[PDB]
Amino acid sequence: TKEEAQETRAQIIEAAERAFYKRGVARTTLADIAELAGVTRGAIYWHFNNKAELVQALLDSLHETHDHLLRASESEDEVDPLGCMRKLWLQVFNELVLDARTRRIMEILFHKCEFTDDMCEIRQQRQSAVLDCHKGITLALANAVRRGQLPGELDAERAAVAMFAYVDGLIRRWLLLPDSVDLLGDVEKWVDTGLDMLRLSPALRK
Amino acid sequence: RTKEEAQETRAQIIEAAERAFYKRGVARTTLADIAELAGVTRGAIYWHFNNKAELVQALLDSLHETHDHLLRASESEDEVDPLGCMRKLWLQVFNELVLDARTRRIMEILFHKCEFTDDMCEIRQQRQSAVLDCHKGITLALANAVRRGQLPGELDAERAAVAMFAYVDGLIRRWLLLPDSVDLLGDVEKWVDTGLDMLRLSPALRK
Ligand SMILES: O=C1CC[C@@]2(O)[C@@H]3Cc4ccc(O)c5c4[C@]2(CCN3CC2CC2)[C@@H]1O5
Ligand SMILES: O=C1CC[C@@]2(O)[C@@H]3Cc4ccc(O)c5c4[C@]2(CCN3CC2CC2)[C@@H]1O5
Ligand SMILES: O=C1CC[C@@]2(O)[C@@H]3Cc4ccc(O)c5c4[C@]2(CCN3CC2CC2)[C@@H]1O5
Ligand SMILES: O=C1CC[C@@]2(O)[C@@H]3Cc4ccc(O)c5c4[C@]2(CCN3CC2CC2)[C@@H]1O5
Ligand SMILES: [Mg+2]
Ligand SMILES: [Mg+2]
Repeated sequence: TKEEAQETRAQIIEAAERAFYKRGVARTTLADIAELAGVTRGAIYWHFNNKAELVQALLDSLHETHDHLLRASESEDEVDPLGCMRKLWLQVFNELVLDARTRRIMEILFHKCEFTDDMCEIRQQRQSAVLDCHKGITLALANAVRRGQLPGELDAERAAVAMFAYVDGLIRRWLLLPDSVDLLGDVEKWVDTGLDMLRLSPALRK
Repeated sequence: RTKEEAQETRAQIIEAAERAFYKRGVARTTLADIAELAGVTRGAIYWHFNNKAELVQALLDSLHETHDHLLRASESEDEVDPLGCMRKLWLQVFNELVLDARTRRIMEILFHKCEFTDDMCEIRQQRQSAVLDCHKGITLALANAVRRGQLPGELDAERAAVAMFAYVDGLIRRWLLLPDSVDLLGDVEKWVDTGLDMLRLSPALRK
Protein backbone atom coordinates (compact mmCIF):
# COMPACT_ATOMS: atom_id res chain seq x y z
CA THR A 1 0.00 0.00 0.00
CA LYS A 2 1.27 3.43 -1.03
CA GLU A 3 0.33 5.70 1.86
CA GLU A 4 1.18 3.20 4.61
CA ALA A 5 4.74 2.82 3.33
CA GLN A 6 5.39 6.57 3.50
CA GLU A 7 3.49 6.48 6.81
CA THR A 8 6.03 3.99 8.14
CA ARG A 9 9.16 5.63 6.72
CA ALA A 10 8.25 8.85 8.53
CA GLN A 11 7.78 6.96 11.80
CA ILE A 12 11.25 5.45 11.34
CA ILE A 13 12.93 8.76 10.50
CA GLU A 14 11.24 10.44 13.47
CA ALA A 15 12.31 7.60 15.77
CA ALA A 16 15.81 7.72 14.28
CA GLU A 17 16.07 11.38 15.32
CA ARG A 18 15.07 10.57 18.90
CA ALA A 19 17.47 7.63 19.08
CA PHE A 20 20.43 9.40 17.48
CA TYR A 21 19.89 12.48 19.66
CA LYS A 22 19.82 10.47 22.89
CA ARG A 23 22.51 7.86 22.24
CA GLY A 24 24.46 9.10 19.22
CA VAL A 25 24.81 7.47 15.82
CA ALA A 26 27.80 5.25 16.62
CA ARG A 27 26.04 3.07 19.20
CA THR A 28 22.53 3.19 17.70
CA THR A 29 21.48 0.25 15.51
CA LEU A 30 18.61 -0.03 13.06
CA ALA A 31 17.09 -2.70 15.31
CA ASP A 32 17.02 -0.20 18.19
CA ILE A 33 15.39 2.44 15.97
CA ALA A 34 12.71 -0.03 14.88
CA GLU A 35 12.03 -0.68 18.57
CA LEU A 36 11.43 3.02 19.23
CA ALA A 37 9.32 3.45 16.08
CA GLY A 38 7.04 0.51 16.86
CA VAL A 39 7.80 -1.20 13.54
CA THR A 40 8.44 -4.93 13.28
CA ARG A 41 9.05 -7.84 10.89
CA GLY A 42 12.14 -6.23 9.38
CA ALA A 43 10.18 -3.22 8.15
CA ILE A 44 13.07 -0.86 8.90
CA TYR A 45 15.37 -2.81 6.56
CA TRP A 46 12.91 -2.45 3.67
CA HIS A 47 13.11 1.35 4.04
CA PHE A 48 16.84 1.66 4.81
CA ASN A 49 19.84 -0.50 3.97
CA ASN A 50 21.92 0.79 6.89
CA LYS A 51 22.36 3.65 9.34
CA ALA A 52 24.12 5.77 6.72
CA GLU A 53 20.93 5.85 4.65
CA LEU A 54 19.09 7.06 7.75
CA VAL A 55 21.67 9.78 8.40
CA GLN A 56 21.47 10.81 4.74
CA ALA A 57 17.68 11.01 5.03
CA LEU A 58 17.97 13.37 8.00
CA LEU A 59 20.57 15.45 6.14
CA ASP A 60 18.43 15.54 2.99
CA SER A 61 15.37 16.65 4.98
CA LEU A 62 17.05 20.01 5.65
CA HIS A 63 17.08 21.00 1.95
CA GLU A 64 13.28 21.14 1.68
CA THR A 65 12.21 24.30 3.52
CA HIS A 66 14.75 26.42 1.62
CA ASP A 67 14.36 24.90 -1.86
CA HIS A 68 12.65 28.00 -3.26
CA LEU A 69 15.15 30.53 -1.91
CA LEU A 70 17.99 28.31 -3.15
CA ARG A 71 16.45 28.21 -6.63
CA ALA A 72 15.85 31.96 -6.72
CA SER A 73 19.41 32.86 -5.71
CA GLU A 74 20.89 30.47 -8.29
CA SER A 75 18.70 31.55 -11.22
CA GLU A 76 20.15 33.91 -13.83
CA ASP A 77 16.64 35.31 -14.35
CA GLU A 78 16.42 36.32 -10.68
CA VAL A 79 16.37 40.10 -10.34
CA ASP A 80 17.73 40.19 -6.75
CA PRO A 81 20.11 37.23 -6.32
CA LEU A 82 21.92 38.87 -3.40
CA GLY A 83 18.67 39.81 -1.66
CA CYS A 84 17.42 36.26 -2.18
CA MET A 85 20.63 34.88 -0.66
CA ARG A 86 20.11 37.21 2.31
CA LYS A 87 16.56 35.91 2.69
CA LEU A 88 17.96 32.36 2.52
CA TRP A 89 20.42 32.72 5.40
CA LEU A 90 17.75 34.59 7.36
CA GLN A 91 15.49 31.56 6.89
CA VAL A 92 18.29 29.11 7.69
CA PHE A 93 18.97 30.84 11.01
CA ASN A 94 15.28 31.37 11.82
CA GLU A 95 14.41 27.72 11.21
CA LEU A 96 17.38 26.62 13.32
CA VAL A 97 16.31 28.67 16.35
CA LEU A 98 12.55 28.19 15.95
CA ASP A 99 12.20 24.62 14.65
CA ALA A 100 12.87 21.83 17.14
CA ARG A 101 13.28 19.28 14.34
CA THR A 102 15.87 21.27 12.39
CA ARG A 103 17.95 22.24 15.43
CA ARG A 104 18.09 18.63 16.59
CA ILE A 105 18.91 17.08 13.21
CA MET A 106 21.78 19.56 12.91
CA GLU A 107 22.85 18.77 16.47
CA ILE A 108 22.83 15.09 15.48
CA LEU A 109 24.86 15.67 12.32
CA PHE A 110 27.40 18.03 13.89
CA HIS A 111 27.79 16.77 17.46
CA LYS A 112 26.46 13.18 17.60
CA CYS A 113 27.80 11.72 14.34
CA GLU A 114 31.27 10.21 13.97
CA PHE A 115 33.31 9.80 10.79
CA THR A 116 34.72 6.26 10.96
CA ASP A 117 36.19 3.82 8.46
CA ASP A 118 33.51 1.21 9.23
CA MET A 119 30.85 3.78 8.25
CA CYS A 120 32.74 5.68 5.56
CA GLU A 121 29.53 6.76 3.81
CA ILE A 122 28.78 9.33 6.53
CA ARG A 123 31.87 11.44 5.83
CA GLN A 124 31.55 10.89 2.08
CA GLN A 125 27.91 12.01 2.08
CA ARG A 126 28.90 15.02 4.19
CA GLN A 127 31.58 15.93 1.65
CA SER A 128 29.02 15.70 -1.16
CA ALA A 129 26.48 17.85 0.69
CA VAL A 130 29.02 20.59 1.44
CA LEU A 131 30.33 20.46 -2.14
CA ASP A 132 26.80 20.72 -3.54
CA CYS A 133 26.09 23.76 -1.35
CA HIS A 134 29.39 25.38 -2.36
CA LYS A 135 28.37 25.08 -6.01
CA GLY A 136 25.04 26.74 -5.22
CA ILE A 137 26.56 29.56 -3.18
CA THR A 138 29.28 30.15 -5.78
CA LEU A 139 26.70 30.33 -8.57
CA ALA A 140 24.42 32.68 -6.62
CA LEU A 141 27.39 34.94 -5.84
CA ALA A 142 28.26 34.94 -9.54
CA ASN A 143 24.68 36.02 -10.31
CA ALA A 144 25.00 38.89 -7.82
CA VAL A 145 28.31 40.00 -9.36
CA ARG A 146 26.72 40.01 -12.82
CA ARG A 147 23.77 42.02 -11.46
CA GLY A 148 26.20 44.60 -10.05
CA GLN A 149 25.41 43.72 -6.42
CA LEU A 150 28.89 42.34 -5.65
CA PRO A 151 32.38 43.40 -6.77
CA GLY A 152 33.14 42.63 -10.40
CA GLU A 153 36.50 41.17 -9.37
CA LEU A 154 35.14 38.97 -6.57
CA ASP A 155 36.58 35.46 -6.26
CA ALA A 156 33.17 33.79 -6.12
CA GLU A 157 34.67 30.43 -5.14
CA ARG A 158 36.72 31.77 -2.22
CA ALA A 159 33.87 34.05 -1.16
CA ALA A 160 31.54 31.05 -1.20
CA VAL A 161 33.95 29.20 1.09
CA ALA A 162 34.18 32.23 3.38
CA MET A 163 30.41 32.66 3.66
CA PHE A 164 29.82 28.96 4.32
CA ALA A 165 32.58 28.85 6.94
CA TYR A 166 31.07 31.83 8.76
CA VAL A 167 27.51 30.49 8.67
CA ASP A 168 28.76 27.02 9.61
CA GLY A 169 30.75 28.27 12.59
CA LEU A 170 27.95 30.54 13.79
CA ILE A 171 25.40 27.71 13.78
CA ARG A 172 27.73 25.42 15.72
CA ARG A 173 28.47 28.26 18.15
CA TRP A 174 24.74 28.70 18.80
CA LEU A 175 24.22 24.94 19.16
CA LEU A 176 27.08 24.68 21.66
CA LEU A 177 26.50 27.99 23.50
CA PRO A 178 22.93 29.20 22.85
CA ASP A 179 23.29 31.94 25.47
CA SER A 180 26.29 33.50 23.71
CA VAL A 181 24.52 34.36 20.42
CA ASP A 182 21.09 36.00 20.18
CA LEU A 183 20.80 34.48 16.73
CA LEU A 184 17.06 35.22 16.47
CA GLY A 185 16.98 38.76 17.84
CA ASP A 186 20.01 39.91 15.82
CA VAL A 187 19.58 37.54 12.87
CA GLU A 188 19.81 40.40 10.37
CA LYS A 189 23.02 41.69 11.95
CA TRP A 190 24.47 38.17 11.87
CA VAL A 191 23.50 37.63 8.23
CA ASP A 192 24.69 41.11 7.23
CA THR A 193 28.03 40.60 8.99
CA GLY A 194 28.84 37.69 6.68
CA LEU A 195 27.47 39.39 3.57
CA ASP A 196 29.55 42.46 4.46
CA MET A 197 32.67 40.28 4.41
CA LEU A 198 31.88 39.23 0.84
CA ARG A 199 31.09 42.79 -0.25
CA LEU A 200 33.97 44.68 1.36
CA SER A 201 36.95 42.39 2.04
CA PRO A 202 39.72 43.15 -0.49
CA ALA A 203 41.25 39.75 0.29
CA LEU A 204 38.26 38.10 -1.43
CA ARG A 205 38.95 39.78 -4.79
CA LYS A 206 40.87 38.25 -7.69
CA ARG B 1 62.52 7.32 38.52
CA THR B 2 58.81 7.16 39.37
CA LYS B 3 57.95 10.58 37.92
CA GLU B 4 59.86 10.05 34.67
CA GLU B 5 58.44 6.57 34.05
CA ALA B 6 54.89 7.77 34.71
CA GLN B 7 55.19 10.73 32.34
CA GLU B 8 56.64 8.32 29.78
CA THR B 9 53.70 5.94 30.22
CA ARG B 10 51.21 8.82 30.13
CA ALA B 11 52.56 9.92 26.74
CA GLN B 12 52.34 6.38 25.34
CA ILE B 13 48.71 6.23 26.47
CA ILE B 14 47.82 9.62 24.97
CA GLU B 15 49.53 8.76 21.68
CA ALA B 16 47.66 5.44 21.51
CA ALA B 17 44.38 7.16 22.36
CA GLU B 18 44.84 9.41 19.33
CA ARG B 19 45.37 6.36 17.12
CA ALA B 20 42.36 4.56 18.62
CA PHE B 21 39.98 7.53 18.62
CA TYR B 22 41.02 8.46 15.08
CA LYS B 23 40.50 4.96 13.69
CA ARG B 24 37.38 3.80 15.57
CA GLY B 25 35.97 7.00 17.08
CA VAL B 26 35.59 7.97 20.71
CA ALA B 27 32.19 6.42 21.37
CA ARG B 28 33.13 2.78 20.71
CA THR B 29 36.73 2.92 21.99
CA THR B 30 37.43 1.75 25.54
CA LEU B 31 40.40 2.36 27.81
CA ALA B 32 41.12 -1.37 27.64
CA ASP B 33 41.47 -1.01 23.87
CA ILE B 34 43.77 1.98 24.34
CA ALA B 35 45.92 0.06 26.83
CA GLU B 36 46.48 -2.79 24.37
CA LEU B 37 47.42 -0.32 21.63
CA ALA B 38 49.73 1.57 24.00
CA GLY B 39 51.20 -1.70 25.29
CA VAL B 40 50.37 -1.02 28.94
CA THR B 41 48.30 -2.87 31.51
CA ARG B 42 44.70 -1.98 32.29
CA GLY B 43 45.66 -1.00 35.83
CA ALA B 44 48.27 1.34 34.37
CA ILE B 45 45.89 3.18 32.04
CA TYR B 46 43.28 3.45 34.81
CA TRP B 47 45.89 5.02 37.10
CA HIS B 48 46.46 7.84 34.60
CA PHE B 49 42.83 8.39 33.58
CA ASN B 50 39.61 7.57 35.41
CA ASN B 51 37.53 7.42 32.23
CA LYS B 52 37.50 8.17 28.51
CA ALA B 53 36.38 11.78 28.99
CA GLU B 54 39.59 12.54 30.89
CA LEU B 55 41.65 11.27 27.94
CA VAL B 56 39.71 13.45 25.49
CA GLN B 57 40.33 16.46 27.74
CA ALA B 58 44.05 15.62 27.69
CA LEU B 59 44.06 15.88 23.89
CA LEU B 60 41.86 18.99 24.03
CA ASP B 61 44.28 20.68 26.45
CA SER B 62 47.45 19.99 24.45
CA LEU B 63 46.19 22.32 21.71
CA HIS B 64 46.58 25.38 23.96
CA GLU B 65 50.35 25.15 24.49
CA THR B 66 51.76 26.01 21.06
CA HIS B 67 49.88 29.32 20.78
CA ASP B 68 50.15 30.29 24.46
CA HIS B 69 52.66 33.07 23.85
CA LEU B 70 50.84 34.63 20.89
CA LEU B 71 47.38 34.73 22.49
CA ARG B 72 48.81 36.45 25.57
CA ALA B 73 50.65 38.95 23.39
CA SER B 74 47.41 40.06 21.73
CA GLU B 75 45.57 39.97 25.07
CA SER B 76 48.01 42.31 26.83
CA GLU B 77 46.86 45.91 27.25
CA ASP B 78 50.54 46.90 26.95
CA GLU B 79 50.83 45.28 23.49
CA VAL B 80 51.49 48.08 21.00
CA ASP B 81 50.21 46.01 18.04
CA PRO B 82 47.40 43.75 19.28
CA LEU B 83 45.75 43.56 15.85
CA GLY B 84 49.12 42.49 14.47
CA CYS B 85 49.60 39.77 17.08
CA MET B 86 46.07 38.51 16.39
CA ARG B 87 46.97 38.14 12.71
CA LYS B 88 50.12 36.20 13.62
CA LEU B 89 48.11 34.09 16.07
CA TRP B 90 45.59 33.00 13.44
CA LEU B 91 48.39 32.49 10.92
CA GLN B 92 50.09 30.19 13.44
CA VAL B 93 46.79 28.41 14.20
CA PHE B 94 46.29 27.64 10.51
CA ASN B 95 49.99 26.84 10.00
CA GLU B 96 50.03 24.26 12.79
CA LEU B 97 46.77 22.68 11.60
CA VAL B 98 48.07 22.09 8.07
CA LEU B 99 51.65 21.11 8.97
CA ASP B 100 51.27 19.27 12.30
CA ALA B 101 49.89 15.75 11.96
CA ARG B 102 49.19 15.62 15.71
CA THR B 103 47.18 18.86 15.83
CA ARG B 104 45.25 17.87 12.70
CA ARG B 105 44.45 14.41 14.05
CA ILE B 106 43.32 15.76 17.43
CA MET B 107 41.04 18.39 15.90
CA GLU B 108 39.66 15.75 13.54
CA ILE B 109 38.96 13.61 16.62
CA LEU B 110 37.35 16.46 18.56
CA PHE B 111 35.26 17.81 15.67
CA HIS B 112 34.41 14.68 13.67
CA LYS B 113 34.94 11.58 15.84
CA CYS B 114 33.60 12.61 19.27
CA GLU B 115 29.89 12.59 20.09
CA PHE B 116 28.07 14.70 22.67
CA THR B 117 25.96 12.15 24.57
CA ASP B 118 24.38 12.07 28.01
CA ASP B 119 26.52 8.97 28.56
CA MET B 120 29.61 11.25 28.62
CA CYS B 121 28.32 14.76 29.30
CA GLU B 122 31.80 15.96 30.27
CA ILE B 123 32.75 16.17 26.58
CA ARG B 124 30.25 18.90 25.72
CA GLN B 125 30.87 20.83 28.95
CA GLN B 126 34.63 20.87 28.34
CA ARG B 127 34.04 22.08 24.79
CA GLN B 128 31.70 24.75 26.16
CA SER B 129 34.40 25.85 28.60
CA ALA B 130 37.15 25.93 25.97
CA VAL B 131 35.10 28.02 23.53
CA LEU B 132 33.94 30.43 26.24
CA ASP B 133 37.55 30.91 27.35
CA CYS B 134 38.81 31.59 23.82
CA HIS B 135 35.93 34.03 23.30
CA LYS B 136 37.04 36.09 26.30
CA GLY B 137 40.60 36.19 24.97
CA ILE B 138 39.49 37.24 21.49
CA THR B 139 37.27 39.91 23.05
CA LEU B 140 40.27 41.24 24.99
CA ALA B 141 42.46 41.48 21.88
CA LEU B 142 39.69 43.18 19.90
CA ALA B 143 39.10 45.80 22.61
CA ASN B 144 42.85 46.44 22.75
CA ALA B 145 42.98 46.94 18.98
CA VAL B 146 39.97 49.27 19.16
CA ARG B 147 41.55 51.19 22.04
CA ARG B 148 44.86 51.23 20.14
CA GLY B 149 42.92 52.58 17.14
CA GLN B 150 43.45 49.55 14.88
CA LEU B 151 39.73 48.67 14.74
CA PRO B 152 36.54 50.76 14.60
CA GLY B 153 35.92 52.67 17.81
CA GLU B 154 32.23 51.70 17.84
CA LEU B 155 32.86 48.00 17.17
CA ASP B 156 30.84 45.52 19.24
CA ALA B 157 33.78 43.51 20.57
CA GLU B 158 31.59 40.66 21.82
CA ARG B 159 29.88 40.11 18.46
CA ALA B 160 33.10 40.67 16.51
CA ALA B 161 34.77 37.98 18.61
CA VAL B 162 31.91 35.58 17.85
CA ALA B 163 32.07 36.37 14.13
CA MET B 164 35.84 35.89 13.93
CA PHE B 165 35.67 32.60 15.82
CA ALA B 166 32.76 31.39 13.69
CA TYR B 167 34.72 32.12 10.52
CA VAL B 168 37.94 30.48 11.74
CA ASP B 169 36.12 27.49 13.22
CA GLY B 170 34.06 27.00 10.07
CA LEU B 171 37.13 27.31 7.86
CA ILE B 172 39.07 24.74 9.90
CA ARG B 173 36.31 22.15 9.60
CA ARG B 174 35.87 22.87 5.89
CA TRP B 175 39.57 22.13 5.35
CA LEU B 176 39.32 19.02 7.53
CA LEU B 177 36.38 17.77 5.46
CA LEU B 178 37.54 18.99 2.02
CA PRO B 179 41.27 19.81 2.09
CA ASP B 180 41.62 20.37 -1.67
CA SER B 181 38.85 22.99 -1.50
CA VAL B 182 40.93 25.40 0.65
CA ASP B 183 44.63 25.93 -0.02
CA LEU B 184 44.95 26.84 3.65
CA LEU B 185 48.77 26.89 3.45
CA GLY B 186 49.54 28.71 0.20
CA ASP B 187 46.76 31.26 0.68
CA VAL B 188 46.95 31.39 4.48
CA GLU B 189 47.40 35.17 4.53
CA LYS B 190 44.36 35.62 2.28
CA TRP B 191 42.16 33.43 4.49
CA VAL B 192 43.19 35.21 7.70
CA ASP B 193 42.87 38.68 6.17
CA THR B 194 39.42 37.81 4.81
CA GLY B 195 38.10 37.37 8.35
CA LEU B 196 39.98 40.34 9.75
CA ASP B 197 38.54 42.39 6.88
CA MET B 198 35.11 41.34 8.17
CA LEU B 199 35.66 42.76 11.66
CA ARG B 200 37.35 45.91 10.36
CA LEU B 201 34.91 46.81 7.55
CA SER B 202 31.50 45.31 8.40
CA PRO B 203 29.11 48.07 9.56
CA ALA B 204 26.97 45.31 11.09
CA LEU B 205 29.63 44.57 13.73
CA ARG B 206 29.31 48.09 15.18
CA LYS B 207 27.03 49.50 17.87
O1 LIG C 1 38.19 12.19 8.82
C1 LIG C 1 38.93 11.37 8.38
C2 LIG C 1 40.14 11.72 7.55
C3 LIG C 1 40.93 10.60 7.05
C4 LIG C 1 40.04 9.60 6.37
O2 LIG C 1 39.11 10.39 5.66
C5 LIG C 1 40.70 8.70 5.32
C6 LIG C 1 39.62 7.72 4.63
C7 LIG C 1 38.14 7.84 5.44
C8 LIG C 1 36.91 7.43 4.84
C9 LIG C 1 35.67 7.58 5.64
C10 LIG C 1 35.69 8.15 7.01
O3 LIG C 1 34.50 8.29 7.75
C11 LIG C 1 36.92 8.55 7.57
C12 LIG C 1 38.15 8.36 6.77
C13 LIG C 1 39.25 8.81 7.42
C14 LIG C 1 39.83 7.42 7.69
C15 LIG C 1 41.41 7.34 7.05
N1 LIG C 1 41.53 7.79 5.67
C16 LIG C 1 42.75 8.02 5.33
C17 LIG C 1 43.11 7.16 4.07
C18 LIG C 1 42.47 7.57 2.74
C19 LIG C 1 43.94 7.90 3.00
C20 LIG C 1 38.67 9.67 8.65
O4 LIG C 1 37.38 9.17 8.90
O1 LIG D 1 25.48 19.64 4.20
C1 LIG D 1 24.54 20.33 4.44
C2 LIG D 1 23.53 20.75 3.39
C3 LIG D 1 22.92 22.06 3.57
C4 LIG D 1 23.74 23.03 4.38
O2 LIG D 1 25.06 23.01 3.87
C5 LIG D 1 23.26 24.48 4.30
C6 LIG D 1 23.92 25.48 5.35
C7 LIG D 1 25.01 24.61 6.30
C8 LIG D 1 26.09 25.25 6.98
C9 LIG D 1 27.00 24.40 7.79
C10 LIG D 1 26.79 22.94 7.90
O3 LIG D 1 27.67 22.16 8.67
C11 LIG D 1 25.70 22.34 7.22
C12 LIG D 1 24.80 23.21 6.44
C13 LIG D 1 23.81 22.52 5.83
C14 LIG D 1 22.69 23.08 6.71
C15 LIG D 1 21.59 24.11 5.88
N1 LIG D 1 22.02 24.56 4.56
C16 LIG D 1 21.38 25.55 4.04
C17 LIG D 1 20.90 25.10 2.63
C18 LIG D 1 20.26 23.71 2.56
C19 LIG D 1 19.38 24.96 2.49
C20 LIG D 1 24.22 20.97 6.01
O4 LIG D 1 25.16 20.91 7.06
O1 LIG E 1 23.22 19.57 22.72
C1 LIG E 1 22.55 19.25 23.65
C2 LIG E 1 21.73 20.25 24.43
C3 LIG E 1 20.84 19.69 25.45
C4 LIG E 1 21.62 18.86 26.42
O2 LIG E 1 22.84 19.55 26.64
C5 LIG E 1 20.98 18.65 27.80
C6 LIG E 1 21.88 17.74 28.75
C7 LIG E 1 23.16 17.10 27.85
C8 LIG E 1 24.34 16.59 28.48
C9 LIG E 1 25.41 16.05 27.60
C10 LIG E 1 25.27 16.04 26.13
O3 LIG E 1 26.31 15.52 25.33
C11 LIG E 1 24.10 16.55 25.53
C12 LIG E 1 23.05 17.06 26.43
C13 LIG E 1 21.98 17.53 25.74
C14 LIG E 1 21.12 16.32 26.13
C15 LIG E 1 19.85 16.68 27.23
N1 LIG E 1 19.85 18.05 27.73
C16 LIG E 1 19.04 18.26 28.70
C17 LIG E 1 18.13 19.47 28.33
C18 LIG E 1 17.52 19.45 26.93
C19 LIG E 1 16.64 19.16 28.15
C20 LIG E 1 22.47 17.61 24.21
O4 LIG E 1 23.57 16.73 24.10
O1 LIG F 1 39.62 25.34 15.99
C1 LIG F 1 40.12 26.01 16.84
C2 LIG F 1 41.57 26.42 16.81
C3 LIG F 1 42.16 26.92 18.06
C4 LIG F 1 41.64 26.21 19.28
O2 LIG F 1 41.69 24.83 18.98
C5 LIG F 1 42.48 26.40 20.55
C6 LIG F 1 41.86 25.64 21.81
C7 LIG F 1 40.31 25.08 21.43
C8 LIG F 1 39.65 24.08 22.21
C9 LIG F 1 38.29 23.64 21.80
C10 LIG F 1 37.62 24.22 20.61
O3 LIG F 1 36.33 23.80 20.24
C11 LIG F 1 38.29 25.21 19.86
C12 LIG F 1 39.64 25.63 20.30
C13 LIG F 1 40.16 26.58 19.50
C14 LIG F 1 39.90 27.67 20.54
C15 LIG F 1 41.30 28.31 21.31
N1 LIG F 1 42.52 27.60 20.99
C16 LIG F 1 43.65 28.17 21.23
C17 LIG F 1 44.26 28.66 19.88
C18 LIG F 1 43.71 29.99 19.35
C19 LIG F 1 45.11 29.93 19.96
C20 LIG F 1 39.21 26.60 18.20
O4 LIG F 1 37.98 26.03 18.59
MG1 LIG G 1 13.27 22.32 7.05
MG1 LIG H 1 50.33 22.33 19.37
